[PDB]
Parts: sequence; structure tokens; C-alpha cells
Amino acid sequence: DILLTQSPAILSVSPGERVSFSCRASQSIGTDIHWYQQRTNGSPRLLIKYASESISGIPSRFSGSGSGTDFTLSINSVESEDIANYYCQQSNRWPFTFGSGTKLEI
Amino acid sequence: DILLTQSPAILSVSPGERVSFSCRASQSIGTDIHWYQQRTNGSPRLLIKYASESISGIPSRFSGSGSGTDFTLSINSVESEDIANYYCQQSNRWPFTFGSGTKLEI
Amino acid sequence: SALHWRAAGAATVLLVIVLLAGSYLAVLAERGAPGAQLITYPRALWWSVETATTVCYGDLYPVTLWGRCVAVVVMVAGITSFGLVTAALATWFVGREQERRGH
Amino acid sequence: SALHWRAAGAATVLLVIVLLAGSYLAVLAERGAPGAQLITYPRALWWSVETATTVCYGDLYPVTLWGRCVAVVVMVAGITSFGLVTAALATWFVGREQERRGH
Amino acid sequence: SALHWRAAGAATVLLVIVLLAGSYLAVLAERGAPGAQLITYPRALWWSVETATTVCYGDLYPVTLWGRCVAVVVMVAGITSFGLVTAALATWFVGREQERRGH
Amino acid sequence: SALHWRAAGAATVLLVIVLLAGSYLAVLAERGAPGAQLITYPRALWWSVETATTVCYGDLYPVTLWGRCVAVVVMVAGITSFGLVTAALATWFVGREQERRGH
Ligand SMILES: CCCCCCCCCCCCCC(=O)O[C@@H](CO)COC(=O)CCCCCCCC
Ligand SMILES: CCCCCCCCCCCCCC(=O)O[C@@H](CO)COC(=O)CCCCCCCC
Ligand SMILES: CCCCCCCCCCCCCC(=O)O[C@@H](CO)COC(=O)CCCCCCCC
Ligand SMILES: CCCCCCCCCCCCCC(=O)O[C@@H](CO)COC(=O)CCCCCCCC
Ligand SMILES: CCCCCCCCCO
Ligand SMILES: CCCCCCCCCO
Ligand SMILES: CCCCCCCCCO
Ligand SMILES: CCCCCCCCCO
Ligand SMILES: [K+]
Ligand SMILES: [K+]
Ligand SMILES: [K+]
Ligand SMILES: [K+]
Repeated sequence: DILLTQSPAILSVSPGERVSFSCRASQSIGTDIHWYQQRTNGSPRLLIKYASESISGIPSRFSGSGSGTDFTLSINSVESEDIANYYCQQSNRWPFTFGSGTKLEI
Repeated sequence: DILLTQSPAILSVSPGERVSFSCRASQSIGTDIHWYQQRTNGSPRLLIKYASESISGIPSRFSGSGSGTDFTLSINSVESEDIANYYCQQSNRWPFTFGSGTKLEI
Repeated sequence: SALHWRAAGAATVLLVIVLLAGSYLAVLAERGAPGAQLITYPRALWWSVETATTVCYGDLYPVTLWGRCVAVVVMVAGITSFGLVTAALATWFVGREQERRGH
Repeated sequence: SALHWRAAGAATVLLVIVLLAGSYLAVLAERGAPGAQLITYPRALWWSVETATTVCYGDLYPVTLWGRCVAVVVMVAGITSFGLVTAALATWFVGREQERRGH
Repeated sequence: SALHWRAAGAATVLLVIVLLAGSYLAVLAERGAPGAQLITYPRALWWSVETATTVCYGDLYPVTLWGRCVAVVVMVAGITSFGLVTAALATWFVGREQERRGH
Repeated sequence: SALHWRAAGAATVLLVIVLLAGSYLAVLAERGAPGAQLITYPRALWWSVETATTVCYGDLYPVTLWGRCVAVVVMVAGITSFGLVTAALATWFVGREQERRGH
């Protein structure tokens, strides 16, 4: 079963900065990585599918990149509403698994 | 995306010596490595294609070798005009990527 | 009206149906199984095409008993449908050559 | 009574026999060999099916001389049996078309 | 003049065209895609040959929707062209045997 | 005397020759090349068999231009030889069925 490592577990940035979350898979999984955002008391929300593809209604400052084992979710110019926990999820092999999450602090 | 590690970042040799630059790929890429030389204020210049194949007009003291993840650019009897930055570049997988470069000092 | 052409057309539509059903059933069969990769429908249709043509890259394949049985159905349907097309081409050529020599 | 259909049926039963014997003999041939993966009978039957159809995923294959010779027998039996089915389909189509045009 | 031979020749030239166009279009389709390996034209022509013959080593394959659709066109063109050659060989043999027995 | 059977036999002997020559020439072509695996004659004959049958496991394959051109010759010879056997089987069935119905 594929371990997804999200490190560091907390990222601290200043408003307007570009930030990058890391997700490393324990084996090669092509681009079958998906990213979710979960705010305090909220349900998870899909941000990026298949490592880099946009979702309708997600602000354009969100992007994703990587393939194989190394994946990055990036935010251009962080702002306050981006304060949340961020999870990656793989669908390359059964069962689907989740990363342990990165908290964004401003 | 394939990381190409060029270490050491600076190589110091005496004239007439044989020198070897290292390029290590983060995954196996056959012989799809190409080497470029960039002198101060100059544009990059292809030296070696597909890990070992000669380019017309390049002095014969330049050679290349390796396959898989480990690649070497060699110069027989270094001379002054060889003072430059040297980059490797992979074309095995999209996107093409560059190594970070090795400077040659005499 | 000619039998060979209608059988070719039938085999084509049957093959499309088998590719779609094989995609659905391969996902159904493989999601139980740790390590299985044949578990989302878009790539399962791709896998079913490569299985039906025998153009098999090795990027995907079933690991369960029932996924492999689905695979066998797709293989035989593909090989049989293309063999049927070959046989119809031969029947057409044989008829046209009987005409060209006036028989 | 028609030769092509009886030969097709014979080839089918012969192919089933070859798949079973090839599974048994591939395991027999490969267990001597360090690194060999074609060494338990359920997956060896799966391997024999993919070899007989030429739908070859790359998940299993023989590494010994005798396992590869077994493989060659399974390949030729598979290709020949499916080619025979094609040939019988063509004979059926050719006969039916001779009838449809009244010859 | 014989239909089967002219169709075989046509299929050969069409297949060459499909291999070249498939090489070009596979590169065009795959360079958008992180991890894709089917992205330079010399090896893409090699890939198109292995796809057209179903002799598919697993060294290269498309990962995008449009590269896979290109792949399907190359598969069907290859299988159809070789099946057409088979059908023409059968028509030639059938005619020669009708002659050898004086019909 | 029948053309189809003699052509089948010819194709068989030609295929054996092509497998042996392809083994020799594939080794000759690939030993120049760093990373190449198709470089000793016993496994090169195995590779040539899998290429000729299109039963292609992915354990070996050429990486050079000339090894790939050798590969293409082996592919076409294999596919053509087996297609020729199919065509001869069809000619035999067609003749026997013409007899069984008294024509
Ligand atoms: C009832 C169960 C469903 C059974 C059939 C499912 C069909 C799935 C739709 C296929 C298109 C997916 C849309 C998409 O953007 O797919 C891309 C994902 O981003 C990649 O597509 C793919 O990579 C695979 C598509 C290969 C198609 C082969 C052509 C067959 C003649
Ligand atoms: C005399 C030597 C024996 C030769 C034949 C051996 C036959 C073995 C029985 C096959 C079923 C195994 C039962 C089982 O639960 O298998 C699963 C194991 O948990 C996985 O099955 C498998 O993964 C492989 C089965 C693939 C079958 C292909 C269909 C062929 C038309
Ligand atoms: C319009 C888009 C172009 C579409 C077709 C492109 C054709 C590319 C030229 C092919 C030769 C490359 C020259 C060279 O030195 O190639 C070597 C690279 O060093 C390795 O060759 C190769 O490894 C692949 C060649 C395989 C050829 C298969 C034979 C097909 C009947
Ligand atoms: C002129 C150049 C030579 C061209 C042909 C070379 C033929 C080589 C002899 C093959 C037997 C090797 C003896 C041996 O013990 O091989 C084993 C090595 O320990 C493994 O065998 C092997 O693994 C490969 C043999 C596969 C044979 C496929 C059958 C083809 C109908
Ligand atoms: C024709 C093959 C039947 C498909 C079986 C579905 C898989 C059930 C797994 O429990
Ligand atoms: C027809 C192939 C014969 C099978 C040989 C069995 C393997 C014996 C290995 O010592
Ligand atoms: C016949 C297949 C059409 C090829 C499509 C080219 C790829 C476009 C990707 O945006
Ligand atoms: C028919 C293919 C010719 C084989 C060429 C031999 C390889 C020479 C490599 O320099
Ligand atoms: K095949
Ligand atoms: K294959
Ligand atoms: K493989
Ligand atoms: K075939």
C-alpha cells in the first residue's frame, strides 16, 4: 500500500508569498495524485486532480506539478482564506491512500 | 520530473590533466543525456549528444560515457579554452530538464 | 445481404460492447486486490483495447482470478473479430477473382 | 461433417490440452532457476493463456531453456489454432457466398 | 489488375503513411504530459512499428487520451493491413488450386 | 505439388533462417550500445522467437537503429509466415468443402 509522505507538516509564509507543499509517494504512481483542502470544521474540497489539472471554481493561484514519486501543490500569493490543512491522495493502486497533511500558517 | 545532479559544482585541475564531470539522474534514462558548454557571457554549445556521440566541430579531447543513471563527460588534457560551465540535459521523459552545472577551473 | 459483411459488422458492434463491459467488469473485479492497477474506468478501456488487439504494452494488467477471466473473454472476442474481418476480406477477394476470370 | 468445423473443434480441445500441459511443464522447468517467477500453477495457466493468444503483458515469462521451449510450443499451438478458426470462417463465408449467387 | 494484390499494395502504402503520421501525432499528443516517454520522433516511429505489428515490447507507450487514440488508429491499420495480406495470399492459393485440378 | 503447402513449407524454412540470422545480427548490432541487453546469442534467439510470433514479453528488446531494423525484418517474416500458413489452411478447407458438396 502506497505511503504518501507530506513533509513538512506545517508551512509558515507571509501574505503574497508563493508557497509549495510536498507529497512523496513510496513508489512511482505516474500523475495519479489529487489534492484536497480542508478548512477548520469543513469538509475536504478537491483542488487539483491528476497532479496538475484545474478544477472549476478553484482560484487560479492554485497549481500542481510533478510526476512519478514527487509532487508539489503551489499557491501563488498566499492569502488568508488559504489557511487550511492540505492532503494528497493517490489513485494509482488499490487501496486509495491519503497523505498525512500539511497545515498552512500565515 | 527527472532531477539531474551535477556534483561537484566546481572542478579544479592542472593543464594537460584528464578531467571528468559527473551527472546523476534520479531515475534510469538510458543514454538520453546531452552535454553543453557555456563560457562566460556566451550561449550554451552542444558538446556530446546521447551520452557518448560526437558533434561536428567539437575537439576530439571531449568524450562522454555512461548509461542508466550515471553519466560522465571527460576531457583529455584540459586546456585554457575549456574553462566554462558544463551542463547535462535529459530528453528521456517530459519535461526536458537540466543539471545545475559544473564549473571548470584550471 | 452478403453473410461475410454482415458478420463483420456484427463482430464490430459486439467487440465494442465487449470492450465496454470488460472495462466495467475489470474494474469491478480488481478493486478488491492490494496492488491492483486496473481500477479506474478510463485506463481500463485502454487496457481492454490493448487486450483485444493483442497490442499489449505491459502498462496495465489484471491480477485477480475474475479480472483474468474477463481478460480471456476480451482476448478471444478481439482475436475472433479481427479473424472474422480477415475471413470476409478473403471471401470478397475470392469472389472478385472468380468474376475477373469469368466464372 | 464439414472438415473445417471439425478441425476448428479439434484445435480448440488440443489448445486446452496444451495450455494445461504447458502450465504443468513450465512450472516443472522453471523451479530449478533462481529468480524465476513462473513457478506456481494458477499463474502459470494465466501465463499460458497470454502466450497462446500473443496477448502478452510482461507480468510472467520463462527464464530457462526448457521453459522457453515449452513457451514456443504454446505460442505455435495458439497461433495455429486461431489461424485455423480464421480459415474455417473463411471457408464458411466462401461457401455461403457461392450459394447466395447460385453456383 | 487482380483486386487482392492491388489492395495489398494499397494497404502497404497506407500503413507506411499511418506509421509516419502516428509518429508525428504521438509526439504532438504526448509532450504535454509529465512522465511521458513517447516524445521524440525516432523512437516514436519504432513505437508505431511495434504497435502496427502487435509486437509490443513495453519499452514505449502513450499515456495521454490523444496519444492512446493515435495508438488505436495505428493498431487497427496494422492488423487490417496484415489481415489483408493474408486474405490476398489465400485468394492466390485458392485460384492456383482451382487451376491445378482443372476447374 | 499443391502451391499452398509448398509455400507454407518454404515459409517455415525461411523463418528458421530469419530467426538464426536475426539472432546473429541483433547481437552484432546491439553490442556497441551502453545498457543494451540483447547481446548474447542464446537469449537473442529467444528474443527472435518472441518477435516472430508477436508473443513479446518485454524481457529483451533492441535499443539501436540497426537492431530495431533487424527486429522489423523478423516481425514481418514471422507475421507473413504465419499468415501464409493460415491461407494454406483456408485453401485446403475450401477445396475439401468443394468436394464434400460434389463440385
Ligand atoms: C460503465 C463503465 C465505463 C466503461 C467505459 C468507460 C469509458 C471512459 C471514458 C474514456 C475517455 C475518458 C475521458 C478522459 O479525459 O480521460 C482522461 C483522464 O484524465 C485519460 O483518458 C485515458 O487515458 C484513456 C482513454 C483511452 C480511450 C481508448 C479508445 C477506445 C476506442
Ligand atoms: C496439473 C498442473 C495444473 C495445470 C492447471 C492448473 C489450474 C489452476 C487452477 C486455476 C484457478 C485457481 C483457483 C484460484 O483461486 O487461484 C487464485 C489463487 O488465489 C488466483 O488464480 C489466478 O490468478 C490465475 C487463474 C487464471 C485462469 C485463466 C483462465 C484460463 C481459461
Ligand atoms: C514528421 C515527424 C517524423 C516522423 C518519422 C520520423 C523518422 C525519424 C528517422 C528514423 C531514423 C533516425 C536516425 C537515427 O540515427 O536515429 C537514432 C538516434 O540516434 C536512433 O534511431 C532509432 O532508434 C529508431 C529508428 C527505428 C526505425 C524503425 C524502421 C521503420 C520501418
Ligand atoms: C550464429 C549465431 C548463433 C545464432 C543462434 C544461436 C543459438 C544458441 C543455442 C540455443 C541453446 C543454448 C544452449 C543453452 O544451454 O542455453 C542456456 C544458457 O545457459 C539458456 O538458453 C536460453 O535461455 C535460450 C534458448 C531459447 C531457445 C528457443 C527455441 C527456438 C526454436
Ligand atoms: C465474465 C466474467 C464475470 C465477471 C465477474 C465480476 C467480478 C466479481 C468479483 O467478485
Ligand atoms: C516439450 C517440452 C519438454 C518439457 C521439459 C520439462 C523440463 C525438464 C527440466 O529439467
Ligand atoms: C487521429 C488522432 C488525432 C491526433 C490529435 C493530436 C493531439 C492533440 C493534443 O492536444
Ligand atoms: C538487415 C539488417 C542489417 C544488419 C546490420 C548489422 C549491424 C551493423 C551495426 O553497425
Ligand atoms: K501480439
Ligand atoms: K507485449
Ligand atoms: K514490461
Ligand atoms: K493474427
